[PDB]
Amino acid sequence: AKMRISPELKKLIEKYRSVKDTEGMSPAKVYKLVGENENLYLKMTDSRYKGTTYDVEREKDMMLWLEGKLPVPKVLHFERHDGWSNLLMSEADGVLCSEEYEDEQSPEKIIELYAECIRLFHSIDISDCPYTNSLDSRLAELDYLLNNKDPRELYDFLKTEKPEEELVFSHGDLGDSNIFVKDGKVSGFIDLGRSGRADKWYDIAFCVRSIREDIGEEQYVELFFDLLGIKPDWEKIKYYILLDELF
Amino acid sequence: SDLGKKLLEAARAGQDDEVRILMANGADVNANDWFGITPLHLVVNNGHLEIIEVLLKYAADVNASDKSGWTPLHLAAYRGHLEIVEVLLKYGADVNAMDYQGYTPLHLAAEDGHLEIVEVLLKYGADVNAQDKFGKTAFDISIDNGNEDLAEILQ
Ligand SMILES: Nc1ncnc2c1ncn2[C@@H]1O[C@H](COP(=O)(O)OP(=O)(O)O)[C@@H](O)[C@H]1O
Ligand SMILES: [Mg+2]
Ligand SMILES: [Mg+2]
Repeated sequence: AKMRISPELKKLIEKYRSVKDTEGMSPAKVYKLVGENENLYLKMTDSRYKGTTYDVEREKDMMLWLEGKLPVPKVLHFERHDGWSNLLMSEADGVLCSEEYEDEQSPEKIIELYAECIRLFHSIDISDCPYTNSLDSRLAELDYLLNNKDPRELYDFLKTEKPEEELVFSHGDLGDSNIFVKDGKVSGFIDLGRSGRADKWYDIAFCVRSIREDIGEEQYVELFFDLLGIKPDWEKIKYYILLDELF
Repeated sequence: SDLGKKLLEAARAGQDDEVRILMANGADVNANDWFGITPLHLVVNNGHLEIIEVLLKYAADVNASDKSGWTPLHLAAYRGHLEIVEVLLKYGADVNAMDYQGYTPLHLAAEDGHLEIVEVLLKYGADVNAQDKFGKTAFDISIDNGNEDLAEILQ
């Protein structure tokens, strides 16, 4: 009797065929809405995620702030309905990298796409960026996500020295599942809830990790930094991996 | 960026001076964002003896349990800093506090084999009969170590 979508939004998407995303791994429910002339996407998160980097409302705000700055989907409609946050958006331009490229067996292109991402992020002025990510915000949120185990590794991590931060625009989940490409260039970024101001070594560390477990050769990592035009700080990179490895 | 968050970070980072400044400016001595971890847990984590007594002086709860049931005393035993376990015991630390696997600090020191901490826990009345949740007492962790040291201080 009670719907998780407003009657008004249901009306609006009536003529699209809903196809739930069976890939995706976050707490969000994602549906492709297949239409006659185009496809939309509906992404929804439940109430307990309110105020987190998993709330689609944050995603929605970041998508709106990034317009003109990064290629992202358009926001078509957002609502809260009974504790749920619902975002209807346009389909990203291009082809999700991970599908049609990581299997094209050309590992230098992956590295370069990532370098190109980092470059794009570094050029964005974050003076009025609506969100900021810190060690504290990251920890708090982890606390909450676990509101309802072995502590040794947490305390080992917390004893570790935190590198001083240099804030840039940060994707926060930089990975080919969220990056779209088209005729060479980056054409789209999705999954933006964790995005905002953060230390530059956050995204770079993700890139190093992903190069390491999905390509598996140090010279590729060394190429990555040649592409970036900076030297690695392995201490900083190690730090943010550890952080993200607290499960 | 409030005083609580700044105090947790200064405690976490081991910056004793900043801990003292923040406390003087009104910071909550039992602040805990994330996991029930207080400044006292954090300063114990780091082995920072002097600042521990400043926080007790500011009325820090020596038996505050985090979200794994680990008290500062559990942590001091894990880290194996004799100086720190001694001071926490002096200030009313619960020697038979149990975590969520059912360990007490004696259980944690027996795992790590920190011997002259096990003495101290025992004199402060650390019941050795203590069984963890899956049964296996501190005796059953002498054998994991193959120790004619820990067992041979256990009659
Ligand atoms: N706007 C979009 N355009 C095209 N595909 C999308 C769009 N939004 C989501 N998808 C598809 O759904 C998948 C998961 O959605 P995503 O936003 O990344 O959720 P999650 O936070 O769980 O990773 C994507 O990897 C992609 O395949
Ligand atoms: Mg996500
Ligand atoms: Mg994603």
